[PDB]
Amino acid sequence: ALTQPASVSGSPGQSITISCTGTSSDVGGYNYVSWYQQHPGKAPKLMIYGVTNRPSGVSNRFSGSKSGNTASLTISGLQAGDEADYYCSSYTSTRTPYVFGTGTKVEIKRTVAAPSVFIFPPSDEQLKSGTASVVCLLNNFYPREAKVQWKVDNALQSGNSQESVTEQDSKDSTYSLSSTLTLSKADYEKHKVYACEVTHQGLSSPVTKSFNRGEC
Amino acid sequence: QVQLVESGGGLVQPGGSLRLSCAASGFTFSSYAMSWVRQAPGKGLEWVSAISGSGGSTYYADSVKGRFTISRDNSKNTLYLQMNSLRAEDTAVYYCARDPGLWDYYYGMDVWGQGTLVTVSSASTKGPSVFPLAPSSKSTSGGTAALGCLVKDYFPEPVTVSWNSGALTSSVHTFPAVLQSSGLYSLSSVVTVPSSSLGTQTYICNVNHKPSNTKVDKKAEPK
Ligand SMILES: C[C@]12CC[C@H]3[C@@H](CCC4=CC(=O)CC[C@@]43C)[C@@H]1CC[C@@H]2O
Repeated sequence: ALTQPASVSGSPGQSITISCTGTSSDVGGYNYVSWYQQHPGKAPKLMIYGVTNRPSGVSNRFSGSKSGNTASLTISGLQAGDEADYYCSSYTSTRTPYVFGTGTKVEIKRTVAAPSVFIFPPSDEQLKSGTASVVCLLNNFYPREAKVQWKVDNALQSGNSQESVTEQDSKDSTYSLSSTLTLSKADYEKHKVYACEVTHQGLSSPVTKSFNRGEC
Repeated sequence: QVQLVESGGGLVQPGGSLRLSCAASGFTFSSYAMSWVRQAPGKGLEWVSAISGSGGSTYYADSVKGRFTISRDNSKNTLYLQMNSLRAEDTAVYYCARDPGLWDYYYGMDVWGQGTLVTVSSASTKGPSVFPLAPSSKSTSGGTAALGCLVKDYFPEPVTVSWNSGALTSSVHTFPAVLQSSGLYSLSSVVTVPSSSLGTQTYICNVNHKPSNTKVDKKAEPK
């Protein structure tokens, strides 16, 4: 596709710019570059067509341009809600009639916010199935970087967990993370203490949350 | 009432076939090139095919040319991606979209439908089991409590989770599904709420995995 940076970040009120690098047969030689904004889980929205044109209704905070073989989207006065993926596209004089760029994720910078952390035991319901899931929630932290590891009876766990992170929140610009520990009921029942230890910028040292299996 | 409503997505076996539909309303469908764009899970938009307003010129991407065919109906206002010979790598959300260029093209798609998931896999539908993540006294956050539901072992995507039938939305995090080495997806949906509310408000997640006719409401509660 058309070359875009993987990611662009700035603070609210900044102006940031996303480039889109093509060739003389597309972005460089013709004035049919478009830009789309796509929020997590929604359809893209047309922000700019014909290099510089904004469809009626699109905020004048978004402007398009190009120089040589590179088009740029400039978003002025960055908002929290401006977090999204952005795609350019171009007509090409080649067999290719139309192509998209590789897309850029816009991250809004904000103050450091330590995760609030929670641990959940497997449900009584679930154990009857011969498997236990223990979940650790890291809520509303910033920056994105986190580490979470599992300790059962104090022994660091390897290879029995998966993590999922949310997209940057549109209002508070934070992230949340789940860490899920999967054990056989059998293995689960033959240990007592279950702990999630979180490491994050906004926290002096690790925060641990645990419970004891069979504790109230 | 300007809109494009898609249908026909689903879980389809490899080498298999599928026909997608895209029903147009609120505009003169014949007057506009319409287009199919797809996005594989986590990936970018890939232009797949396009067709002239009249159908007389339909146009297609490389990666798809062999086995896909775009087509259209201006009385039924409907675009089709009869999609045949499907492979796993055509697994994506498929969108249709309008170029609003009336006498000329924008090279820009303005009106978009909502998307349809196409999953090309030889695995079969499997509904989730739903377990509470109960508010728990081993992390009692002064003023804020967390609880949730674990939605484990389903296929294909997607699953939807809401809380108290849509009443509770602020403070909800429904995490992106992750594929287990079991080949099944799993996710949790959580919510933070005042500790004080655990004694005054009941919390029930409503999970719906339409592909498997699995509907489930689970209460997430203390002790
Ligand atoms: C629809 C479209 C403008 C019209 C394009 C289409 C790509 C292929 C194409 C080839 C042609 O020769 C005529 C115009 C069309 C049909 C483009 C894809 C997106 C863009 O908006």
